[PDB]
Amino acid sequence: TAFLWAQDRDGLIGKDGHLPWHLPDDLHYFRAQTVGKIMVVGRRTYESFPKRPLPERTNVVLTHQEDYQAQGAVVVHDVAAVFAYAKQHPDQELVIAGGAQIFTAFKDDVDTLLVTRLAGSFEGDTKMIPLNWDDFTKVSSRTVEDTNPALTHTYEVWQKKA
Ligand SMILES: NC(=O)C1=CN([C@@H]2O[C@H](COP(=O)(O)OP(=O)(O)OC[C@H]3O[C@@H](n4cnc5c(N)ncnc54)[C@H](OP(=O)(O)O)[C@@H]3O)[C@@H](O)[C@H]2O)C=CC1
Repeated sequence: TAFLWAQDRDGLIGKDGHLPWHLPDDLHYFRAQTVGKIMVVGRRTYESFPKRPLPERTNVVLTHQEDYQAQGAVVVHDVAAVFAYAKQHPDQELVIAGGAQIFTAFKDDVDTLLVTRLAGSFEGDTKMIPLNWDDFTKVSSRTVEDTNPALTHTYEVWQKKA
């Protein structure tokens, strides 16, 4: 149960759809890590995603709609439901990409955290959700910088104690 998403100084993530910043290093590493695994995505995501479903990977959709049909990915509407699936898949890992409400649900049921804090300060209508930082301990931290001062990101890891 790990979360993977991009954000700015304001903690942003998207602009009424998704990350509007061109982060090639994020995508490349994103797919390089989500290879042969399972990624959970929100409703607005599957519809507001540029790569739906993601190639060479296992996609997972999370929408309230009961009659929702997501071809190529797994469909569910409850937090407990999808959890049963993840259990049935002991050969894969859980990776949350979006949306904001999705991270919230697992926010409590989460174990690992992976965030990319950009350097530039952007403004939108979608910010990250609160998390129990105390209950989570930083596993790793790497500050990556590019030619552009705004293209500088920081990769941080977090794992719940015990
Ligand atoms: N930087 C990034 O990687 C990403 C950034 N973003 C940004 O964040 C914004 C929000 O994410 P987006 O993908 O659009 O949002 P989603 O609608 O996909 O995710 C949140 C919504 O999913 C539904 N949902 C969440 N948890 C559950 C649950 N346990 N059971 C059932 N339904 C659930 C709810 O639907 P509702 O309440 O609609 O009924 C909730 O409002 C995007 O518009 C974009 O700007 C989005 C994706 C990735």
